[PDB]
Amino acid sequence: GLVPRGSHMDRKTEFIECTNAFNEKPKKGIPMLIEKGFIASDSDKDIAEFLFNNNNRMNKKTIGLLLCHPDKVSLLNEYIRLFDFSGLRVDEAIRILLTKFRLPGESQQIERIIEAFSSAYCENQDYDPSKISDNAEDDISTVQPDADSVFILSYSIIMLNTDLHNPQVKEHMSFEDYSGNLKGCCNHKDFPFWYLDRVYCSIRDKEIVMP
Repeated sequence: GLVPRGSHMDRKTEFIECTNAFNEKPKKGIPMLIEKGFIASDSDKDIAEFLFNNNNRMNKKTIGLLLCHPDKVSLLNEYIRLFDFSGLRVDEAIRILLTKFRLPGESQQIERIIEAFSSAYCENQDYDPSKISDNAEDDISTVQPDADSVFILSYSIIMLNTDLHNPQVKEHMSFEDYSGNLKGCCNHKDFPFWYLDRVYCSIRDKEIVMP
């Protein structure tokens, strides 16, 4: 009578009730989503897949806080994999990452997220060591930072994004300073000029944002 439904009113209503419970308390929301059949089971794989696919339907801040919880490393690791970071520079991968959830604010929380991201990022690449070069401009397969190196670069990228787009900054960080501070950070050696240059110019020309 009231709604055609096929506008799927009943499904939407329970989804809204379930997601509200999740945004409030994942500890309560997840089991409700499972009970209602929106999540297949209580496995990290099923929960991770649901979170990953419904990033624009639930509170991204809550999602981020759930993922960075010390005892949720298993979930975080299942979740981080769903991403395809293959053939992308670290900054391009970060942009993709931050479209699914919002980074938490505390030190140890950010660290847990970036650690998972860095390991996943490296796992997604085909690091053929014979290809390593400091001058194969624009050839992504020739720069192979290990997890610790990606972790450091990731922090530098978030840092740079803030500096270059902060109107309060008198003199935005120059490429020389951005790259200089990164010396010895690519497997204890330097990142190739072109890699940091493309990173720097990309961040400069398009702020990483939202969620």
